[PDB]
Amino acid sequence: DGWVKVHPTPGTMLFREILHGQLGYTEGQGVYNVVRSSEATTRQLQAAIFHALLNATTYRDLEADWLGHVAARGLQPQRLVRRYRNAREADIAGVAERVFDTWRNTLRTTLLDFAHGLVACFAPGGPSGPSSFPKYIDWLTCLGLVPILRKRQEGGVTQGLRAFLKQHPLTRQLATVAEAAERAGPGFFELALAFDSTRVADYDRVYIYYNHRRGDWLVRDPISGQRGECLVLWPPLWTGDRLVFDSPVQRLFPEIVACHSLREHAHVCRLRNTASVKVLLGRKSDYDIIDVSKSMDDDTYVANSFQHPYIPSYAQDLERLSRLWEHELVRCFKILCHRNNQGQETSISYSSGAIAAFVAPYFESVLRAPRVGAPITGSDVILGEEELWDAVFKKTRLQTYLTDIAALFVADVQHA
Amino acid sequence: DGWVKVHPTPGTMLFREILHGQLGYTEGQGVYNVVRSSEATTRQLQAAIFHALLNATTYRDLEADWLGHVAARGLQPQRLVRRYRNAREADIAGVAERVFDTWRNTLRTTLLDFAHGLVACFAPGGPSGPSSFPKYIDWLTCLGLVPILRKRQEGGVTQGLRAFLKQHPLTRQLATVAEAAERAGPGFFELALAFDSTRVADYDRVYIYYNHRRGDWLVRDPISGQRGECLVLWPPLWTGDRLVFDSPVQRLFPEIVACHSLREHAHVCRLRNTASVKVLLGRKSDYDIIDVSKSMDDDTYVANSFQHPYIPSYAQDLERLSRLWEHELVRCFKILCHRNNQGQETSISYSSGAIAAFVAPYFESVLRAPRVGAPITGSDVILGEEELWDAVFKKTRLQTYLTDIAALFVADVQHA
Repeated sequence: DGWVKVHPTPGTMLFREILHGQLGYTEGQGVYNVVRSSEATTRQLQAAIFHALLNATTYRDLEADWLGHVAARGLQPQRLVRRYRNAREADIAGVAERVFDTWRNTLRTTLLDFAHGLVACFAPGGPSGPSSFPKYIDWLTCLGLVPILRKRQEGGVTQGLRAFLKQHPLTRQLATVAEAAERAGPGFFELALAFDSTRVADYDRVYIYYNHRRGDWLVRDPISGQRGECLVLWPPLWTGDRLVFDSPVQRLFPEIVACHSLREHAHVCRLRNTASVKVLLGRKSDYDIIDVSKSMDDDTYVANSFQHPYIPSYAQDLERLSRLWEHELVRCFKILCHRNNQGQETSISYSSGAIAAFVAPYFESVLRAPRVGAPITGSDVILGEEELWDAVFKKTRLQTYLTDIAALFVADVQHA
Repeated sequence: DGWVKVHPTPGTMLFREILHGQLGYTEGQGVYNVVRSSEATTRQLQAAIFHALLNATTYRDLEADWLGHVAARGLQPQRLVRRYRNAREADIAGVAERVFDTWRNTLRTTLLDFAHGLVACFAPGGPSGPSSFPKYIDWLTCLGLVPILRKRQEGGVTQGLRAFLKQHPLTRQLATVAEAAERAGPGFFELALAFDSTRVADYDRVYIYYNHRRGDWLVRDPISGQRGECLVLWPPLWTGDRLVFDSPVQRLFPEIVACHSLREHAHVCRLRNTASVKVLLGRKSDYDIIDVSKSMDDDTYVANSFQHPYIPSYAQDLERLSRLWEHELVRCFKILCHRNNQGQETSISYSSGAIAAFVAPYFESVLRAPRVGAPITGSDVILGEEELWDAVFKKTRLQTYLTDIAALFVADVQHA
């Protein structure tokens, strides 16, 4: 009653089998490997965790901890000045500055270690299993749809968070860490639940139905009978006894099939030329291959015979198709390429627009995660863990608090 | 009963034999040699060991040992100042600074020697035996699966640690090293047990079964009957009576098969042309090769005969396939190429993304190591042993402690 079949149709299977090179392969198609990588989402997770943890810091407890360290060394301004007993302000100021710098560096190292401890919990979940990103990307590449399944339940990631958090020594050892961690904890739990609940259907189990008369989707997993939900990102076009998607594979499809057919014909012609001598027989009027045509003739004579061993040439088409694949993917997925003075393709990366367009819908719709803050710039995908942590640290609240406390402490020591 | 046989089928054996050049070889495939090397894993392990050992250092015992050395020389500030009795503050400060610098250099060399001694215990097991990395990598390259077998037992690496550590003189000689080593000891024992426990199955002995309806794996070693556990990194696709993997060899498979068949045909055509002169006989009405067609003639006359000595050419196909192999391997494993002003391939290395993508899952799932800290940057693969130790030493706790001690000692000795 107005329903049609979309996904389990043979053409849909042929699209993915094209994605594995089941007819032809080219240098251009190899670029797709970069598009599927999970690097951007892991960078985004790291950035979000760093923001959440570092933003929770506070001034009062940090000042209390610094003053407590000074008390532990017993090096407050009065005692130090009374001990040194000289008017060389530069030396005393430098001593205080170096003490504070040592404390600053150790605090930074502690916070970095804890933040890395948090990150490890989520990283394995993202690329494989529930919410696997590469499956999402190849779903988009093949069809533009992305079936999804949802159930609320505690699972691996929540257990990992619970195991890691509840007994971490840093929480006991520092009040700053204790407060920041207890504040950011609930958000981490909700993000873990978000990673836990959702799954992206498998390309070889799910069923998808479409009813043109309304324009709504029914998606089901036959094995468990579990109804799902469909996310459409590039909507299709219905033209009667048809459904035409607008995915990159659909645009490229009519070309690669023609190229493959040309290659197969050229292969068939080559086998024909194996025999070097060919002989043609005829009927009387009343490494070698024989063409016996005498059985067709009757009251008929042979008048002419032509030979022309044609062999189609197809390298030009393969070159054209390789460059077509490369340009299509690069422009469709907003990839950015880096190059040397003349040397090409030093590296391949995700542009800022690419991450905004693809990673953002992933987190927001597919996972329904609570918050990710401001997205990272396209340049930060190239950085490492240390560089990203340093970048997040440098331009946020904790640095300003530390600098203010340092300036105040130096002024107080030299004024006391 | 819903089960399937996956690996021991002839297809996977054909893939593995493709790796050993059993049908053709090319310049591009030689790039694969870099992908198997164990440099990244060894560098990561060295960095992890250095972090574990060096991080345990504490300031209080540094102060204790420094004062112990000062007392051993008898060079206390008061005594030295009383010895010189002159107001050239710069000279005395320089003397004290040089003494402290000598102590720092000796301590650094001692710690480096101990750290190198500790690292050696693990290195031989990494490339061969349990947890062998190259077998992991070529498992991934062929299929995307990595069958793994486990059984907890103490073995070679734990015995090596126990033999190396328990009689080292540095423990007696220095309290700092003694406490740092004993504190880091349990982590090293855990890591060594992890090294000893796991094995990666051999490509020519294991069995792998797949059940599409469930979506779960069963792997078993037939010799010992020992059941295993299967890790999947790039999941395959089931098309009803066929399993299609998504490993690089699967994508490249049809192309190289076609090229090999072309080469075989070109070889066959070459032999045919060896005879320069050819003769063609016929039946009358009423270094040399002879074509006897007399038998088939019957009330028949010969009409025409054509010769066309064709010889297929395959050089362009080999060039294309070489470049295809090179690009596929470079882009799939995220390898990085260094180049001169115009010259190419000064050296080939592992990119940071490649390390994160391949080395990290190895340690996490395959080896289940406790902790490795933040992963090393791609540049640190190029560094040597000395350079890596120096780099990790520079930006960590011990350097800050030493610098603060130096500043305090200089100020106190000049002010005394």
